[PDB]
Amino acid sequence: IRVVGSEFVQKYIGEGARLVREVFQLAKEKAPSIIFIDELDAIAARRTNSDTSGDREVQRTMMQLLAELDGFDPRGDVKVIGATNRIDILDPAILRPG
Amino acid sequence: IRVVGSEFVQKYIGEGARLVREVFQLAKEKAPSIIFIDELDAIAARRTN
Amino acid sequence: ALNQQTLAIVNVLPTSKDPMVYGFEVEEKPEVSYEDIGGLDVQIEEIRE
Repeated sequence: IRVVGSEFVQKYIGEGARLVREVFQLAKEKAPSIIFIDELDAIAARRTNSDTSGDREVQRTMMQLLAELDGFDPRGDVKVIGATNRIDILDPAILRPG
Repeated sequence: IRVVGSEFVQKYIGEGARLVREVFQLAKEKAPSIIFIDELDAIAARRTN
Repeated sequence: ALNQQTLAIVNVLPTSKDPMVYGFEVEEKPEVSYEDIGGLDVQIEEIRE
């Protein structure tokens, strides 16, 4: 699974939700898989609450992301792999052990 | 309710306090409530004058 | 729930029944126990106090 997290958030706010829920559903059926998500630097740091166009979109898409990732893997079925350029600039959210 | 101590302080500041305010509210609404607040040495430091 | 032609509340949907929460992680009733680290038995008794 190849998708970029720059595409996760998209123009005019609340575009959108479907990409976040589809990636994980899609994975569960294609399993064994092997979802790569893929670089997170502005989509899974922290937010202001809120400057409202930026901040809301980014917060929403994070909440939707974390719930799904938590729920299909206590055990393997779909293994999750990923990558990041820097874990310095990103704030705890996915750096939580859940 | 979890506060990670790494989200504490910037180099000019205000969000660090804001999330303290936030969890304080979440705690009152959901009484009784326990706020685990790790890690108390990045928000506390010596007294000076 | 409203009727949109007249803009009036006709019927009322349940209170809550909406996921997603602010100030995560938020966990009502963990099932994680105090036995998960043993041999620090007298320290569980003190935080209980």
